[PDB]
Amino acid sequence: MFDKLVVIDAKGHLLGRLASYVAKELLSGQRIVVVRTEAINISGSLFRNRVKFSEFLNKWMNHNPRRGVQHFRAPSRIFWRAVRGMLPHKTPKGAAALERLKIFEGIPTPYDRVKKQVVVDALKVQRLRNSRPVCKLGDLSASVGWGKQTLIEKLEEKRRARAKTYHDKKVKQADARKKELAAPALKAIKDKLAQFGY
Amino acid sequence: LRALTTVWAKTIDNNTKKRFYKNWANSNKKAFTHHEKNFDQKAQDLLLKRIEKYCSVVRVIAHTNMSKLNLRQKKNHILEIQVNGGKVAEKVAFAKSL
Amino acid sequence: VRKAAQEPKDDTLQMKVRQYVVSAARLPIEQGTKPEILQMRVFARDEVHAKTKFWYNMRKLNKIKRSQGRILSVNEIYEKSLNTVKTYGIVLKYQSRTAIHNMYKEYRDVSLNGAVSQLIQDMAGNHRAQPDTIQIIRTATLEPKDIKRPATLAMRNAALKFPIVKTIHRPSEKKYRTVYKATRPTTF
Amino acid sequence: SPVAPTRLWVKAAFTGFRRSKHTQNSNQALLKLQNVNTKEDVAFYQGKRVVYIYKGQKKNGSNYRTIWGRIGKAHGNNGVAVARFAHNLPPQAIGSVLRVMLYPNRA
Amino acid sequence: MRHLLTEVNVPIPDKVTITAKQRVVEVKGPLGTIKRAFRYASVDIQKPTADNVKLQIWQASRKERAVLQSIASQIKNMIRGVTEGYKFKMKLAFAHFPIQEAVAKDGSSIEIKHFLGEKRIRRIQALPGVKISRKDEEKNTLTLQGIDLNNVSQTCALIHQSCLVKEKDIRQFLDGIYVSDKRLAM
Amino acid sequence: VFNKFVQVGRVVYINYGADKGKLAVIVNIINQNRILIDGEHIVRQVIPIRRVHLTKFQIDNVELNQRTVLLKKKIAKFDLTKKYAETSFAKKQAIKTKRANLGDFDRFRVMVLKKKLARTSAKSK
RNA sequence: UAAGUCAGAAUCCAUGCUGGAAAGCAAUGUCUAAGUGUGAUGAUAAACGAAAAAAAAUAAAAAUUAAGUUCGAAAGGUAGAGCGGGGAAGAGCGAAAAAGCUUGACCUUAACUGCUAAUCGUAAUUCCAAAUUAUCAUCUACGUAAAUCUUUUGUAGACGACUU
RNA sequence: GGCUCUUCCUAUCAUUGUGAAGCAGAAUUCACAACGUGUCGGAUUGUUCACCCGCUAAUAGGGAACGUGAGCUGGGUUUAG
RNA sequence: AUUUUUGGUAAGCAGAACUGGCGAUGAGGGAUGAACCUAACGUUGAGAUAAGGCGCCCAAAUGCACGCUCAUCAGAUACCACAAAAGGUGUUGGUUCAUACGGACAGCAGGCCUG
RNA sequence: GAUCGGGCAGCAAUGCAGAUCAAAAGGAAAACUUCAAACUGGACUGAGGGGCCUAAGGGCGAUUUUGUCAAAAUGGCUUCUA
Ligand SMILES: [Mg+2]
Ligand SMILES: [Mg+2]
Ligand SMILES: [Mg+2]
Ligand SMILES: [Mg+2]
Ligand SMILES: [Mg+2]
Ligand SMILES: [Mg+2]
Ligand SMILES: [Mg+2]
Ligand SMILES: [Mg+2]
Ligand SMILES: [Mg+2]
Ligand SMILES: [Mg+2]
Ligand SMILES: [Mg+2]
Ligand SMILES: [Mg+2]
Ligand SMILES: [Mg+2]
Ligand SMILES: [Mg+2]
Ligand SMILES: [Mg+2]
Ligand SMILES: [Mg+2]
Ligand SMILES: [Mg+2]
Ligand SMILES: [Mg+2]
Repeated sequence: MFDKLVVIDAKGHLLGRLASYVAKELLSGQRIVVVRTEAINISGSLFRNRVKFSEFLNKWMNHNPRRGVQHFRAPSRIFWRAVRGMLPHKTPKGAAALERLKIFEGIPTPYDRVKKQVVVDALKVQRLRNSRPVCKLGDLSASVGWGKQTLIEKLEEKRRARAKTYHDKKVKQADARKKELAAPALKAIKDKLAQFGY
Repeated sequence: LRALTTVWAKTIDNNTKKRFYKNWANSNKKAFTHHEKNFDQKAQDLLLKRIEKYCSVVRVIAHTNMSKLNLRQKKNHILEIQVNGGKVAEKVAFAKSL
Repeated sequence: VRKAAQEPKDDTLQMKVRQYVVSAARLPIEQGTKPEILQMRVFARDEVHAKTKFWYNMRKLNKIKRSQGRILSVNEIYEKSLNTVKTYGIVLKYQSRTAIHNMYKEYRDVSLNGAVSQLIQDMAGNHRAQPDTIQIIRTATLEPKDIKRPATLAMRNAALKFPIVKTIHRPSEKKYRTVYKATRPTTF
Repeated sequence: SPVAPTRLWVKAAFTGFRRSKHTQNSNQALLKLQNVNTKEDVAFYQGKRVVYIYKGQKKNGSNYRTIWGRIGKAHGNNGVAVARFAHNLPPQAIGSVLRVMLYPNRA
Repeated sequence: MRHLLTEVNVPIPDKVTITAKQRVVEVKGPLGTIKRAFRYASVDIQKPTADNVKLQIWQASRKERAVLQSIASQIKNMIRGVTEGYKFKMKLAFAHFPIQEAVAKDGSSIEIKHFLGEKRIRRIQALPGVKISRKDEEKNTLTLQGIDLNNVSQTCALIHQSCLVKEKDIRQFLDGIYVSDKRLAM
Repeated sequence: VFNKFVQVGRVVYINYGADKGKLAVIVNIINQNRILIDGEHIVRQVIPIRRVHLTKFQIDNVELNQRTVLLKKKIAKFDLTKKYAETSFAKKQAIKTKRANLGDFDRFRVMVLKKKLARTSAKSK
């Protein structure tokens, strides 16, 4: 909660839980960024959650639809509404809380590099019996016509490929430095530290 | 979608320049000057190659020449006309030919 | 919070039932007499509770009421060896919204108190029984020839193996608790 | 110069005051000390002095200002502790980091 | 309650080879190779020995238990499928209007015309691995052959169904293309 | 695959207990959530299998419901002690225990020793 | 049908269409006189390592139960030293919100050496960084592009607005 | 009460896709997903209703202060002749 | 209002009995709200509670252990905002009668029996 | 010594190993309840301004030391914020 900016990778995370956590963190001052929202999970038939999101599409301000609720169809915003729900968002304090959260789908530029984090309690594998039903957000936003799923996939692949580069370089050199750590001069100091309670 | 870039020719006739101005004749008519004096064909080709590299859609920026008609308005019209054809590269080639 | 000695170190793991013997006699209390003593085995969480259980059953079974008698004594019974697993049979009557029922139940546990505690939790969850309603007719530590239930007989074999298929992450102390960590756990 | 050399204070967060749904005691702030997790560990700070620093216009040549207090007691079973200050903390303070200092060492 | 262990044993006979990786089953025999993806069940598919394939499910509930025997049987079908294939015969049934048929050379598509005298054209494309055939001696029949049970049975289905009669008593009309013979070994 | 099972006579790590960080053996499986536990450093306990972690040490000598004593013997003959002691797990664990006991000077040392390991590697020759 | 699969509606979602002051974003034309102008005072729901880039899989594996990790971390000085750190130009690469990565004139710094620390008197933020930007005052430049009103059009119009 | 206009309900009149029949066809009846779209012109009556003449895929039943008087109308109802 | 009550198909209807209460009364809890639950009020600090809670809005357990539950209309609790007669080879318990290597159930077989 | 079984053996007849109950003779220990003795860290508070009093020990209800403070500093006012 004290790290300057937490960045969460929403993949395989359960909506409501990741929600509450990020909410609290937000209230208490942690500035968060959540990513890969399209990858969040919800417990239930994709059908059932489409029924539900439909049921929501159905609510509106009667005389003037263009006043009040906007029904947002991107995973980012689905999550966002989710969190705003768990804060006192009409309160100036609640406002601040909100301003702290930023959300995206896929993993956009500034965030390639920074280390993505996970909320352990929020994981589908951790939370849900394996044989019970679930959806990925982006599937819902598909049924509700958010068009970018395909694009995001392509984009993600692109970035995955940059990863293999980073990693591989990082491995090669980081083996070479571990090998030369076993050479005589340093082998000495190694031993000194081991004894020192490595 | 988003605009990646616009490649202008050397030749942009006064009336089209009119688009950028409310009155042409009380203006020093400074538009596109820098595009002219600094014009480097190499760079243009570079931009087109760019578009080939990164782009989904290609459109031509098009010019309604009002001087051919007898109407009051002489100030031309500036349109995007998208180009539909199989391969991005060929789209670009075509656009260039134009 | 008063523990009976035979309960586990962690209070969590078992209910606060203990097994009591209560015995009393018709109040007139004639001295040199050889009194009829009424004795019964009750499961309760208290001495008080046990007394209640006692009297309820006693006034149902016989003429006696409390103003009509005296409590001689209340003695907790303990289980012999907490080193072995035993199969217990229990015979119940409980009260469901429609009517009253006689059930026979079996549990594999280390204590008859454990057998009972498990019995209660089960009876709540599966049958929506109310503790107060439950009446345990008779209880027997079961000889293998006598064990009738499939989920009981299910566990007799030495070849028993459970893989642990899913490990839900549970830090050792609170001191280690973090909401969000820099890498994903594993199951196995 | 890049930073301050040594900072001997633990980071605390200001959660809010001690409250019930409709009622709040603003005498007792609640803090969460960094890497402090259970009541046991919080206890360790029992007497400790804690500061609230904030900035502002020049007052006696210093552009900062302060409110001093002490953590008194464990609040609830994760790491949370009541603090009392000299002046009950202003409420916007809630979003912010307070300095737990180790000054109270006694025999 | 929850069941501890449940197993099912799949025999593997002459000329069959089987592959289990991360729930993905492959079966290669004389007639070809079939693969299926079981990622949807929590089941354990044990490394096959040229003799057998063992399937296990742990800590299961009544609903879960059924998935075992069903995945198993599907495997049975993959195997038997690559040993002796699957052939179906569909009798082509009409009262007055003769059902006219044109099947391609791939054996991959069927055209049905003149159904109940309708002027419409029926188009049915057979699933992958499925071949459709009609001979001079077939006496108004179709024959669908393939390795994979599903693709073949399903192709038969799509055919039978394309011709369902509508808006009249179905018990008098009965025109249609129905499966006469199912699960033939070639 | 499934190589490591919970069996009569398994070697298990007690985590999340009063007994955390201690090895034990399993004499009986009580229901599906609880096993019966023993060892030299631990009383005879019943524990939810949840609190325990399987160690990949199976002692086939152990017998169903074995008395505390005989078990302790079999355990000793098996060298749970030596064997576990070599484990990456216990090695790391001990290393931790080491880091635990260090004073201001110890840290400082480790830091200068840490800087040296960095700045000195150019000593080829 | 329980897992798993096909078909399948005037339905739903899209496609097409009209809005679009969403206190959203992009590409492009020209201009922003004079300086990588300075001074003082200020504000920013949160600076004192507020440190940290594999990808995927949780019924996987030959084998590793926790970021319960790893890296950094010496005096908020001076004089030397110089492991090491940061980078002009130009030339490379880089686009999901181009954030930056390479090379590189050069700029700089740790061990070690000498001075300097004490009288900030047994505590009272350890007021210094980084990214932004307000106000007042001033030095240089007294220019450049464009718009609007007073005209014009009637493809528009209650008036503003709009086409020209 | 009508006129005008908008929206909602579904206990669906019609239109779409179906299941059922004492379903041969045609017509009809029972049921399901379902309002998405449509549901009219005149006699007499102040009429709501009712009854008739007609066209129609059909001429469904309802709600919204028994929708709707600073929107009309004023025939009815309820001052004073 | 609890309990008891009469007329009434019934009513947030109309009448009666005992004790309260609301009116004349705030505080915490039932989100909300006269008569419910705790509890009765001078100004103020500490501590420990009742009623009720402790995933987030929200103080406090994403505590530790049990049983049961998958809803293409889940469920989420006093006064409270309603559901019945009637049905289900969904799943789990229990009750009473039955079969089984002197080989059952079922299927395939074969001539009630038999592999 | 006696029973038992969710063992290894053994083709069977039988043995090895268990677990439960347990004779006389010995050992060595845990949990619970009650009642006692004592250590160390915190928070809030200091009402009153005596020489009187005694169970001969004390009681009668905080003292000591040190630092800072001249500047709008502290307290307040107007306005605003949470
Ligand atoms: Mg029909
Ligand atoms: Mg018909
Ligand atoms: Mg489909
Ligand atoms: Mg609809
Ligand atoms: Mg209906
Ligand atoms: Mg009917
Ligand atoms: Mg008319
Ligand atoms: Mg009206
Ligand atoms: Mg009159
Ligand atoms: Mg009563
Ligand atoms: Mg009344
Ligand atoms: Mg009463
Ligand atoms: Mg009362
Ligand atoms: Mg009155
Ligand atoms: Mg009251
Ligand atoms: Mg208080
Ligand atoms: Mg939980
Ligand atoms: Mg002031």
